[PDB]
Amino acid sequence: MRECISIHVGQAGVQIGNACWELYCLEHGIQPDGQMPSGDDSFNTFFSETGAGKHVPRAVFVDLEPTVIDEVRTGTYRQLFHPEQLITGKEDAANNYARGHYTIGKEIIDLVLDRIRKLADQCTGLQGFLVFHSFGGGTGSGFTSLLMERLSVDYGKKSKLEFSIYPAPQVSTAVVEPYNSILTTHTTLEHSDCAFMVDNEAIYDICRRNLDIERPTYTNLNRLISQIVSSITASLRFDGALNVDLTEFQTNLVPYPRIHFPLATYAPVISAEKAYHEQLSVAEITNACFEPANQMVKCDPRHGKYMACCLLYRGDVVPKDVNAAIATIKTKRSIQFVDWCPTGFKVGINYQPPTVVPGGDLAKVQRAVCMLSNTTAIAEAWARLDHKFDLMYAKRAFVHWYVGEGMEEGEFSEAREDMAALEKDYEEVGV
Amino acid sequence: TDPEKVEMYIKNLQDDSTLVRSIAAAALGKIGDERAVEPLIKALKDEDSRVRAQAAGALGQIGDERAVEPLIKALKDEDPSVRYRAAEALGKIGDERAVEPLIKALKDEDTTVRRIAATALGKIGDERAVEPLIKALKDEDAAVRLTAARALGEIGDERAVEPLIKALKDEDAYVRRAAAQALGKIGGERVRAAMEKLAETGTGFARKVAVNYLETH
Amino acid sequence: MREIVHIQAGQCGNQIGAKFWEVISDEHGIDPTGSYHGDSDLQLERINVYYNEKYVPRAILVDLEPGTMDSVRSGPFGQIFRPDNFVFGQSGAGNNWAKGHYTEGAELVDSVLDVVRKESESCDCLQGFQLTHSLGGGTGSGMGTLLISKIREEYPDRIMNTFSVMPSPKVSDTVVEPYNATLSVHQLVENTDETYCIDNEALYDICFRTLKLTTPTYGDLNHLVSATMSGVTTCLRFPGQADLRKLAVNMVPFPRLHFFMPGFAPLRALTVPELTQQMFDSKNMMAACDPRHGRYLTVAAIFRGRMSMKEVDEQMLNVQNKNSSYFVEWIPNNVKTAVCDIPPRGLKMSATFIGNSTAIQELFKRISEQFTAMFRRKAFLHWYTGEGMDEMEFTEAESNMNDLVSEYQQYQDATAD
Ligand SMILES: Nc1nc2c(ncn2[C@@H]2O[C@H](COP(=O)(O)OP(=O)(O)OP(=O)(O)O)[C@@H](O)[C@H]2O)c(=O)[nH]1
Ligand SMILES: Nc1nc2c(ncn2[C@@H]2O[C@H](COP(=O)(O)OP(=O)(O)OP(=O)(O)O)[C@@H](O)[C@H]2O)c(=O)[nH]1
Ligand SMILES: [Mg+2]
Ligand SMILES: [Mg+2]
Repeated sequence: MRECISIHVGQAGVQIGNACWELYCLEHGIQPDGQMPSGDDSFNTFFSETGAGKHVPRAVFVDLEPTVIDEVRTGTYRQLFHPEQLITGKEDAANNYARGHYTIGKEIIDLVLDRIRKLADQCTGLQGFLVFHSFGGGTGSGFTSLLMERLSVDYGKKSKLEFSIYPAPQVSTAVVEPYNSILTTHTTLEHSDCAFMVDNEAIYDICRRNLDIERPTYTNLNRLISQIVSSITASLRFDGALNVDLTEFQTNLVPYPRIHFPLATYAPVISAEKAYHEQLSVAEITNACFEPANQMVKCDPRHGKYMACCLLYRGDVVPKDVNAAIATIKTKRSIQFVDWCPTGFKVGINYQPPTVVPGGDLAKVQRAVCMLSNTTAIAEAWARLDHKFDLMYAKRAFVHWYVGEGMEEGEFSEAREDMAALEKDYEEVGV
Repeated sequence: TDPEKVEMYIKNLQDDSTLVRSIAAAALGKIGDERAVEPLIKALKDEDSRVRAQAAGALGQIGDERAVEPLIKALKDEDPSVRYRAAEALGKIGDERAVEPLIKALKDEDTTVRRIAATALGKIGDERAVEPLIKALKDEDAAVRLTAARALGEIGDERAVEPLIKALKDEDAYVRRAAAQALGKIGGERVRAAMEKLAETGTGFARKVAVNYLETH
Repeated sequence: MREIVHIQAGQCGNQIGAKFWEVISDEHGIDPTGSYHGDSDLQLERINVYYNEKYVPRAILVDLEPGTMDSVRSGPFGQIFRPDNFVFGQSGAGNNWAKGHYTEGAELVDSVLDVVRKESESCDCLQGFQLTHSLGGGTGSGMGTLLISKIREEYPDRIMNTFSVMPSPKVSDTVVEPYNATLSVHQLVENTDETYCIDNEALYDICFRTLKLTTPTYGDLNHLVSATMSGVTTCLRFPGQADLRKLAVNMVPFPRLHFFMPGFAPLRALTVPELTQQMFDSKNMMAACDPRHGRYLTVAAIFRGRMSMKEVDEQMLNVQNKNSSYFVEWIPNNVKTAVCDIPPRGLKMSATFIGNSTAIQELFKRISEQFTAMFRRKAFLHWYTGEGMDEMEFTEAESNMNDLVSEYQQYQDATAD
């Protein structure tokens, strides 16, 4: 079987996993204890099965501090995960990459790997890893890169896809988050196969505009992220003739080294509070994928060039409707492809429509789409982060915190230089 | 096309940058000059699998028979993405030498390799593929069963008639539709007789199919 | 990151340290016998930060003066402190830094480290240390900076924070104070993570100019200190999104530039705009520096009470756009705001300000001038050099303090361009 192991690093990663696994359970008819009473066995790629019929997530949760995973251990999903899958330290990385990578990270790396080995040993054909984390946290940034490096050694010839939280300029968020972001991107670059960025400002804007939550919480955003994650993992968890499995998906979306940062766009995002909602057609949900308001990362794709574009539909969607919707977009939109590329659109269809989370903010829809675009427009998100890094780095502010935690200052310069090269790559592919 | 770019891209296949190499392999596929065939054949042996996969895809796009044995070798690759691109290319080239190695690919651990190998066999249209694609109609993945039913309709051998009739009673709504479509593609008195017997005994979709077929023949 | 070990040295240290415990023990619902007699479950949530379980302070009370032991135990909350945690000498330093740092202080320090060791062992996860002392005397100054270094030696990976009271002629007429203040600043520049600069000149000025207390006592000054200390440690003591190290990472861009200008507002209830306006006001600062004479590198703001978060976020953004020039452009998102639902006793709503402003060089400049005048003449030099210390130590303390002032100027002048 084509099994996947999920790794949830730090607060963002762990809390996104709670939302993901709550959704996967509901989507496959699994109770929070792992019991399943209600005909497809494809979900077995994500859940191991006990002899009694308890389905356990093929997931690991790592944090350098206990508070966040302690809520998983005492929460509604306490019986769902095995206690060995939930790993916690004592002292966190204090929003310092060098603590998560060197100093504190080195004290937890070998246990995490052995716990992943116990999961891998229960796989008939481990296909890949899905890694969840923030750019801005010291664990999210530092520990993820250390682990990505070690997974390349232990597995190497196995896919490693990321779901990353791109930092928003919010008053709670650390000052050094632009540093942590550039440092983790540098060290994970040659170790990841794909990275799906989720800009918190974008999700916050969607929650405010579409769900009308003036002050969205992490639960509001994570429930929305987990919908996008579900769309990307749906063909791995469901049978269907119209699926696009992992190697057709990755080979076509992210065919090149380095430039593997697709822009994700999701539609529809409807409020549960709406007294009436006209069901949206394939045309409408596809059209919304070309609207910058529905983007996971804030950038202008109309001003960039595409290398690949994948449409992952779910629900009541017919192949001909998708072709008709694509045709309208070709005549109406500015969908310029790079002049050395296939110019196509990879299309996937899953039969199960989105699942509604009880108490959630999203309304029940018949169809949904997550478009993934390998666009040069993602470099706009890189430039914003790189500018924020540059302002501080010029005066070498906060850098002593890092060098005091097993890091050399040159690692920062080396990191920024690799970002410069990444930004030039997107520019060169655009010409 | 531009001859100055071709020779630039061919030189870029030996560049130290894995990104420069893979884009160069991809670009030669788009241009499609016969001069890029031997350089791309050497790029199938590259250390980097993203370069190997891009070298495979490009060879399928140019479609020169020289690349048939190099691509057959690439079907044995550690990486499923190289295997996928090699299987796809072989279908585009459409050389019979590729049939038995593609029949082997119908039993691959990777479901995208299986799916693509079946459509490649249907593209070549060789008879040696009929009994293995008939066995591929009993695959765990409905997408592999979809490609196999579709490939059988493309070949048009009547050994596929009765297995396609059972495939109308498939769990997946789209495998059922692809089986009915394949039957129409095959045509002939062998399917008109199968429809006569189905329109009298069969139930559900399978009966609907049969009844409709008779309305026209 | 949970438990904090508190240390109080000398007269100033023990008096300001005792008002801190009196204030937060009332906030946490603890009576002078250490029994919890409160109402909110939120009061006992983060209790394990400053208390050990009846609740006892994780406090070490030090002085070379044995008289201080009775003064604190005879105070309002004097019966809560651990009897074993009182480390007292046989004779006070007589405002001699060398006596606290090398002679009489270095004799008692090992006994102090025994107590710190014992309290750090009954710690699930030690965050760090917090010292209350004066830079003007001999004990809190000399012994206190010796203790800082001795703890840095044993616990190098723990946060070291201080509430250091800066000497002022307006408050103490003792001549040698600039020596003690300059010699301590030299130690604090190297061995602390965060130093909250409580300037006796600003304390006097607030009592004089705003409170209209023309002839204030130490009890009046300490009321301002207790309220500031209570507000700066609010997020550590009550549940919020936190810890010593995370705060230090956000507030300290340069290792040496770790001296903060604290503030408190108010000094009928306020509105959030009126609170934000007052907590950034020069007159409300606990260090005698004009904020308009520098740029803010980083800012931490703590609002206490029942108020709109939309209002505080709005008011902290305008305070910045209407005054962009006074904030460093090369540190994006440098102003951090925090809200706590529990207000301090007597106040319906309050605001505590922590500023890392380049204008704090004015504080050091004032001490340097005072030092220079004395040291050139080599006035009272033999009291120090006799106790075993060198004249070079005075020369190094002087160089260091002028370099710190030059460093503050370079970042004040540094532009993003
Ligand atoms: N969407 C989302 N973002 C989150 C969540 N929690 C934190 N973040 C973001 O992640 C960044 C903070 O990093 P964290 O994940 O909390 O840090 P960490 O991995 O625990 O690292 P340390 O606490 O330093 O050890 C900020 O940009 C937050 O806005 C969450 O549940 N969801
Ligand atoms: N605000 C404030 N300042 C104080 C207090 N007590 C003393 N000071 C100031 O601190 C300096 C004197 O230091 P002390 O605390 O008395 O000295 P010490 O640390 O006990 O050292 P020795 O007396 O030499 O043993 C002067 O600047 C005083 O004005 C107090 O309760 N509050
Ligand atoms: Mg954390
Ligand atoms: Mg005294």
